[PDB]
Amino acid sequence: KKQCGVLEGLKVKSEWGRAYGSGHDREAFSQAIWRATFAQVPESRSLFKRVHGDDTSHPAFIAHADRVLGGLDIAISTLDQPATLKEELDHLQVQHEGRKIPDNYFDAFKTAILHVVAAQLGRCYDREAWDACIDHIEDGIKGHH
Amino acid sequence: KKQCGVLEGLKVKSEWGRAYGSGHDREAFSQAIWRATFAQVPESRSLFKRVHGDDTSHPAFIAHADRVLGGLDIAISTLDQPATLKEELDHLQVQHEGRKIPDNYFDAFKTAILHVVAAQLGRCYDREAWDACIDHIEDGIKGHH
Amino acid sequence: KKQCGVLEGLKVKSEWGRAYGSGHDREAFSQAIWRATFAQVPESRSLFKRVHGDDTSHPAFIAHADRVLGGLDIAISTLDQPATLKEELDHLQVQHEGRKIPDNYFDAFKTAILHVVAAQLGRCYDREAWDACIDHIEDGIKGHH
Amino acid sequence: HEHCCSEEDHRIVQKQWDILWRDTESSKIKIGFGRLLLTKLAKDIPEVNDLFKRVDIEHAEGPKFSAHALRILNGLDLAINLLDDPPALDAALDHLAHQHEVREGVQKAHFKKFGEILATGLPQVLDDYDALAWKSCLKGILTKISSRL
Amino acid sequence: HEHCCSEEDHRIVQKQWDILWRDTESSKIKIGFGRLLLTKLAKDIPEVNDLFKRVDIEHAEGPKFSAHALRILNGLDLAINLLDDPPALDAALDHLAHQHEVREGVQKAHFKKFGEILATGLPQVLDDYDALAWKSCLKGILTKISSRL
Amino acid sequence: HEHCCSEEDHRIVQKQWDILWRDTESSKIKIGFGRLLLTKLAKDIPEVNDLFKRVDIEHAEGPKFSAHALRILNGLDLAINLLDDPPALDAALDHLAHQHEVREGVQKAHFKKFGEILATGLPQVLDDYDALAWKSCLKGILTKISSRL
Amino acid sequence: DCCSYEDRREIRHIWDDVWSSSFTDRRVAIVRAVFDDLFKHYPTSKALFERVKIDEPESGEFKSHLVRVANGLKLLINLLDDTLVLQSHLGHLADQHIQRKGVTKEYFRGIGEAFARVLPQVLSCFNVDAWNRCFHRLVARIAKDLP
Amino acid sequence: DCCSYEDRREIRHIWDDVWSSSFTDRRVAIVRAVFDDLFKHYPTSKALFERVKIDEPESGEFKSHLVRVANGLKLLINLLDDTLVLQSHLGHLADQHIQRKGVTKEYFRGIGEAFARVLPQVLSCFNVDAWNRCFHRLVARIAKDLP
Amino acid sequence: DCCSYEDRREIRHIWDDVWSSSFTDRRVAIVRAVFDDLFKHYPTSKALFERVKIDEPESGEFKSHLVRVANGLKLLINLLDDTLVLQSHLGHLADQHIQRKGVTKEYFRGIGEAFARVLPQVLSCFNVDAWNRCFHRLVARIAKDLP
Amino acid sequence: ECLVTESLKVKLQWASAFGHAHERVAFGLELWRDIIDDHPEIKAPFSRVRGDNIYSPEFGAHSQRVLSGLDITISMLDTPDMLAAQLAHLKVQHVERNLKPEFFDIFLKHLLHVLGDRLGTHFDFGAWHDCVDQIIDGIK
Amino acid sequence: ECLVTESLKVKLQWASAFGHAHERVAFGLELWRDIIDDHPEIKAPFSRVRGDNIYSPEFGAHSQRVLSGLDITISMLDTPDMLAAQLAHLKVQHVERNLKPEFFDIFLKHLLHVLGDRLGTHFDFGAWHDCVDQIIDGIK
Amino acid sequence: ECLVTESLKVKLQWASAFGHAHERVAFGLELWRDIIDDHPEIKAPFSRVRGDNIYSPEFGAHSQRVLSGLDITISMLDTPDMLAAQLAHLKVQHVERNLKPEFFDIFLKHLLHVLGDRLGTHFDFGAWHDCVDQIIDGIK
Ligand code: HEM
Ligand code: HEM
Ligand code: HEM
Ligand code: HEM
Ligand code: HEM
Ligand code: HEM
Ligand code: HEM
Repeated sequence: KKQCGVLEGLKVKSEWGRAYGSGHDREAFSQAIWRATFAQVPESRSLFKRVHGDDTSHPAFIAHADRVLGGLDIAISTLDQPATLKEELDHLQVQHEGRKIPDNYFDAFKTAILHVVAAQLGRCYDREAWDACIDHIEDGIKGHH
Repeated sequence: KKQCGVLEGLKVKSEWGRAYGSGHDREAFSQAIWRATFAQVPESRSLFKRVHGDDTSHPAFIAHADRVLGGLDIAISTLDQPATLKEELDHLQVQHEGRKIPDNYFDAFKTAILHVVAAQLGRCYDREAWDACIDHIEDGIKGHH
Repeated sequence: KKQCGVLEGLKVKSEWGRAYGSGHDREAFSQAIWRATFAQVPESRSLFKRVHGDDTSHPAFIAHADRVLGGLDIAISTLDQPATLKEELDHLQVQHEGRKIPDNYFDAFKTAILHVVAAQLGRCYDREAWDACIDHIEDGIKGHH
Repeated sequence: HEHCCSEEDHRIVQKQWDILWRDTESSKIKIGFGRLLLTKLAKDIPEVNDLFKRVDIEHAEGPKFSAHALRILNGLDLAINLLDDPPALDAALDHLAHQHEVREGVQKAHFKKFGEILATGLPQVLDDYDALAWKSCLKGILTKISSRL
Repeated sequence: HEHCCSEEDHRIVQKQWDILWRDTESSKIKIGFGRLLLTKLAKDIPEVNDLFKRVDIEHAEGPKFSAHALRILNGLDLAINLLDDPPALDAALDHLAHQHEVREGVQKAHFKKFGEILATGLPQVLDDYDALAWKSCLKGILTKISSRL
Repeated sequence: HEHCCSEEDHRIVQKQWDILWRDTESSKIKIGFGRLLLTKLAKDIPEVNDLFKRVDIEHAEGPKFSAHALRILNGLDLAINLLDDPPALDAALDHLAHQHEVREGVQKAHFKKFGEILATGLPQVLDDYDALAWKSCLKGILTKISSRL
Repeated sequence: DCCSYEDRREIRHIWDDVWSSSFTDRRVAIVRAVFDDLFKHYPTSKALFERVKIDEPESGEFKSHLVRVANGLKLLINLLDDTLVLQSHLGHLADQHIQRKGVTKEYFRGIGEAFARVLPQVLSCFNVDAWNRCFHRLVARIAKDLP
Repeated sequence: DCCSYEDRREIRHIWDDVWSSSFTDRRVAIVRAVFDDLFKHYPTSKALFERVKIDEPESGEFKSHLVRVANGLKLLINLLDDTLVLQSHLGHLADQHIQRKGVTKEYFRGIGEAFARVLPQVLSCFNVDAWNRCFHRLVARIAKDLP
Repeated sequence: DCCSYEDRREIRHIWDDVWSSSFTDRRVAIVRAVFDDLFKHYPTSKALFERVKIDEPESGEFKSHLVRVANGLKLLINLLDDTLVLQSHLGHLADQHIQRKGVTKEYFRGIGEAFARVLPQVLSCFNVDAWNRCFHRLVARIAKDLP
Repeated sequence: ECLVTESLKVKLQWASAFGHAHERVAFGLELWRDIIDDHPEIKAPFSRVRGDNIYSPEFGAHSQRVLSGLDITISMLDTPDMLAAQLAHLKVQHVERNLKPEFFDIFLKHLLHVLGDRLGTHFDFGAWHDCVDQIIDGIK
Repeated sequence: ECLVTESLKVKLQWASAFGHAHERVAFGLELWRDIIDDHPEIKAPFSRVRGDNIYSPEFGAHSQRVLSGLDITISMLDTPDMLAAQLAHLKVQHVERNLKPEFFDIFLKHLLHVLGDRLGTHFDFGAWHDCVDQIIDGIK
Repeated sequence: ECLVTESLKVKLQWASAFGHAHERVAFGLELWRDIIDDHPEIKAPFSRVRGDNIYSPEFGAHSQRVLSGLDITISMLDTPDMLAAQLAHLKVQHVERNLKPEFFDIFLKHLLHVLGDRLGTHFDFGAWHDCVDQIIDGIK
């Protein structure tokens, strides 16, 4: 419905900055996203058994979740630097290829991100801009169209 | 009991300044004086029909009352400048000659001014100095002794 | 258990500084000590009839109590200056010789000082150091061993 | 609400104007300032001198012109002090409107000039002056007084 | 006379005086200052040197006169600290009066001189000094101590 | 060792670190700073250039190394942001420890140098820097990451 | 359609969010998008920028031109509370544009429309009305003698 | 009869009301009234003011003299909280009057009585007792060597 | 065993109580005691102080030396919150002691034990643990190249 | 040339910058310290009032006398008759001392600078400069 | 020589010291008052912008333009292509005026002084000096 | 000549003006900035302590060392035996450096100036001057 262009990349960057936060807020944010993902595709949980996915309060899972948002952070932050973004998205792709992650999952994840962010920011967020840019980030991780 | 001399004029100028106020306080002050006048000589009300004297909350009446206190403000402010005062007093006298205003009315007005001013300033006012100086001002509007 | 040497003299001076206070706190401090003395040796009270010892709130007794702490203050403040202290303690001894004050009383008074100071400073006080130093001061006032 | 001489606008104007009357010799200030304003007005539009013959502008320092200067200055004081009460302000400005209407020669162009003179002179006495707030508030007032011309 | 060393007067004095004991070597300050005050008194009224023979003013730096310097400074401290309790203060100043009465040679002139020396010296050590408050308070204190002379 | 990177220690570190992201072009800052640190690391220990062959350190300004500079900066940002949650922090640093364990050549000596470079560099960008708090916190983190080496 | 005190205060809040970093990237891209918008709605305006090298849109002389505009606007926003300074400076800016023949009232209308269309895309909760009201007042003065 | 700290504070509040405007009219008129009172009660004092032109009481030289007195008094009041400066300045004011042969303690008693009669007429809720205490203290020093 | 931010703050409170007065008596006597303790436990250290006259312990040159140490320590404590200035100064203090042959790591250990034995005698509610933690950290740097 | 609006401005701004009890004392000190810092010769004529110690009560008294004097002249800006007389009076009080006319220029320079600090960007330099200049000229 | 850390320090510190609306105006006035006080010749070239009255709205405008210009260059410290172009542009704007190159040294001297006041003991003098020196040289 | 009351005054006033942790740091920097500003030659002898950058941690340390030194001497004004020894010690530390004796006088002018700002009108200039002058003479 909208493309991840200059302006929408600029917007998402700002809004991420504001939603992402730090310390305890970041842990909570990290958790809220995964829980929303799991609520939508409880199937996906089995992929996270090695990282105590059964319990989203387990420290090993917090680390994993913060680690994920860490990757998302690099991607969003370089939306305006295509070459760097490409290099980061390839690194991530290499780390997700081999795993059996159907589009179904990335799709739920995206919905979680958008859901939790909209909560963080109240009115001040653009759903269509986010949707486009997360889609764009996810394409590079899947390697699929 | 006391004449509107240099010192009484000085005192009345200051006490007027403190009681006159501004904004909503000035409106309330303007109304307090006219209501006190009407309470004392209800007959006088009929004179103000063209300016909605029947309702002291009416905007046209406020404007009129602010206007009156504006005239009084000029008079008090120049008690120390007799030549200017006379010229203002003549201007006002021209605006009142023609109207059938008995002394009885200027008299109630004076009582009302003193009453509202006494309330506004509590202890810190001199009734004898005000009485004398309001008289002096009204003598110039009436044109009478 | 401890002698009033350099370090303990040092500590008592500071802690006395903190406990002594001024104005109304000082009056209260003075009364608290004398009440604590009287509570332990009610017999001693008769010594203070000239100074209204029957009523610790009497202005003449406040004066006496401040005067006492005035003398104690000099003694404590000069713990580190033995020649000056000796001079002060001799002056006090002369004012107390002839009065029938048994060791029993100096002893209760010392307990009182320590009790009130301890309350004044909560934990931040060294009882053994105070004990040694008040002892040393009282020895000079008694003239006795 | 509404952006022309808004709530905050007129509150800024009232606060800033009030500074002028911090001290008790306010007649002295009203006369000096008003004299300056009208004098400058007549300087720029010479026909104005005729309009003020009845008040002896010829002798600007005179008691006649002085009283008049107090009169206009209190008229402007009245408007400003009624800014937080739009309907009472309208009654007041309409009354002023009639008063100028019955004077032949007084025309809209004079009020546009007065506004400029007023805009220039005010910052010269007030060391705190929001030009935008005064401009819009002055415009509303000047337009209302001069509408019947 | 409720306006001599009034409530606020004595409150000012106590606050300004307190400042001298912010630090813990108060004895040092008391001795230096008291020693200075009496030394100056002896200078201006030579007969005073005899009055302080028992306390060895001859060796102002010695332990004898040091202890005395403290005794007097604590006397003045006592009075100041009791200013907020007039009847207790009176008891204390009466006691001081008796103490000076039994001393031969001590006279009211000495107390007038001391008050001057004191009014001069206090501002040299306190950088916050209400001369008026101190003057009225010191006078009351000095007069009561010398009434029995 | 409850006094090594204590509660207030890590709170100081988090507050001071946070100032670096007061603005939105954090990636620009992350890349600049990260690139500087590793560039300096390779300068001091030349064998490090080989270790970063895969991320194209050869072209430090290139998109390859830029991404990597971000990855490390966020790695350090992850640890800092978890200082207030020790068990989560340990899980996080343990994970990093494995990631370096599986790299041939990387040794404890490298992490010691990096600590130094980092200690010198941080105050060059942060105008508010508690050297003691950063030192203890950075040691804890650097040590946990390099234990499997 | 007057620029109220509330609008000015609103614009200050808005402005903190568009004008972040003390790096140029963000303020280059937003103004570039504003100009792309202008050139789409008034293509002949694009010829006014050959001296600053639009032909080389990543040249640095053009990027710095974009920043000069960005900072000129930042200047105006930060003067919205010093109205006499603002008045004076606005004339200065007017004179700079009068000395470039070809700059018209129409093109300044267009940059207003460009900002109105672009700013809402860079930040949410943007009060476009308060922004337009003040931007129009600023532009009215800058373009007084332009056409 | 000492000038207390409360009294000095009381006099400050009083003084804000007499000494308003940065115009001379009010302070010309109050001081003129004070002197009229002095001259009415101590007529021989009037002869001391010929150099400042009492003979032409609207002259400007005499009006400026009245302001100098007004401001001298304003200076004293505004020193009521800087007692050492006050003490020093008081001697200066003393010397200025000692160099005027003819000025007596009696006349300073009279000006005191004049202020006590006049001030209560220019302002209400005036604490004349507090005023007198402090004004006597001031005058005591000014007129120490005058008689 | 690291000098935490809490320790450093804790020491700031403590320090107000040992380092009172702007006279030297208290700070001569405490440091004197610290050294007496040092000489009791490491008597060969006493020979390092002949130049500042330990032989005349009431001499003034010796007392001023005691004050120099006191103020040196006072400097360190007042730097516990400016860590970069601290880091730098610590090096300076190190160089002053390196340039005195005979000063060893052992003696600095000994002054540490001296302070921990003595300080609790001059003030109560002293947190010796926090003190030692920070004092060791300071001494570690000063004595880095000493032995 | 101080017209009506400027004298009014100066009167108003002076009312704020001057202040009251102790605020006047601090203003005066800051002023003279600046002046004497920039031109130490100016201490010489202040010999009778402890110009060597501007923190003394003697000099504080002098300082206050000066500001009170400035106050009189500022408040007379609108009454030429009174202003002429007052300026003549102040001149008598300055004429027999070896004061270089430029001393007053330095005074004005520093008065404006200290006033600038107190009033900030609102300080009507133009009005002040015109207005006080005339005062300085009458005493100079 | 402004490395990456120094340019970043300057960027961060500028953000604080510069401030926003009226904060900037006060900063600019303080800066130019300091400069012009020290070197009154610097008023001459400011003939068109009322350099004789720094409190006037005309000079305030000029002053704001300058700070905004400084802001542009500081934000460009990390983009040499842009910095070069901008410094050239700024130079064009000063080249035809009788400006001694030392004027810019004085400007710098005072900029670092006022910045030191605003930022305190945290002021990265070394970083600023390096970094802005380059900017000054490009316009000089 | 510093008598008992003046030394006591200086101690008390020093206690306030000096301050504690970072309050000292800002004081010292403000002082040296004023001094080196007035007299750039003074940087030369400060070569080892980065006198060229007074905001560096090296100079910050030197500055703290100085104020701590001033603090020893002030606390010793009443103990002549100790003062004599300490001033001798300080002289030793200054004597083999090309320090014009008037450098110390500049130091005093500026110490008094900055202390003046801190303590205000309560500043006992007379006492400070007498008192510190003595400390300076012992080092000079
Ligand atoms: C937009 C999105 C995503 C980003 C940026 C992302 C990023 C990451 C990052 C940075 C890691 C850690 C790499 C490492 O250090 O080992 C990670 C691990 C992983 N991710 Fe993702 N991811 C994303 C979406 C998903 C989705 C949708 C799934 C499937 C539900 C998924 C499944 C995993 C799994 C299973 C691991 C490994 C956990 C383990 O270590 O046991 N990721 N991802
Ligand atoms: C001390 C007193 C008084 C002052 C200063 C005063 C002043 C004024 C002023 C300034 C106006 C407005 C002139 C205009 O702009 O049209 C006015 C109008 C008027 N006054 Fe008075 N006045 C005073 C007493 C009275 C009294 C006692 C009465 C009778 C009770 C009265 C009856 C009127 C009437 C009827 C109008 C005209 C109302 C209208 O416009 O319809 N005034 N007066
Ligand atoms: C350690 C402590 C003591 C100190 C420092 C001390 C000090 C003093 C001082 C300064 C006076 C006033 C001398 C004067 O100015 O006339 C005084 C009086 C006196 N003291 Fe003590 N004293 C101490 C212990 C005691 C004890 C233990 C007693 C017996 C319970 C006692 C009984 C008296 C009596 C009876 C007077 C005379 C009261 C009067 O004036 O009638 N003192 N003492
Ligand atoms: C903001 C503006 C103004 C206000 C508030 C104002 C107010 C007044 C007031 C209160 C009066 C006296 C009414 C009365 O009591 O009889 C007056 C009279 C008059 N005004 Fe205005 N006025 C304003 C602007 C002007 C302007 C711009 C002109 C110039 C054409 C003007 C021309 C007159 C004239 C000619 C008179 C009659 C003078 C006379 O008494 O002969 N006014 N005005
Ligand atoms: C503000 C005033 C003064 C206070 C508070 C004061 C207080 C004292 C005190 C507390 C003592 C010791 C009493 C004792 O315990 O035996 C004392 C002793 C004495 N005072 Fe004062 N005094 C003051 C002024 C003077 C003055 C002006 C003189 C001058 C003649 C003076 C002459 C003496 C003498 C001669 C002694 C006896 C010294 C001795 O031989 O021990 N005092 N004073
Ligand atoms: C404070 C410390 C450090 C942190 C937080 C850190 C973090 C990281 C992270 C997050 C990665 C990428 C892991 C991935 O593949 O997703 C990484 C890779 C790496 N790190 Fe570190 N690191 C740190 C210090 C060092 C040091 C001192 C060395 C020097 C030997 C080092 C050598 C490497 C190497 C060689 C790689 C692999 C590069 C590649 O992709 O080929 N790291 N580090
Ligand atoms: C809201 C508006 C605008 C602002 C704040 C603005 C600001 C600026 C600034 C600060 C400069 C640089 C002046 C210099 O230092 O040389 C500039 C130059 C210029 N502007 Fe604008 N401008 C605005 C709108 C426009 C519009 C609508 C046009 C017409 C399309 C325009 C055309 C130009 C041109 C042609 C130049 C000169 C380019 C060159 O040759 O260097 N500007 N503008």
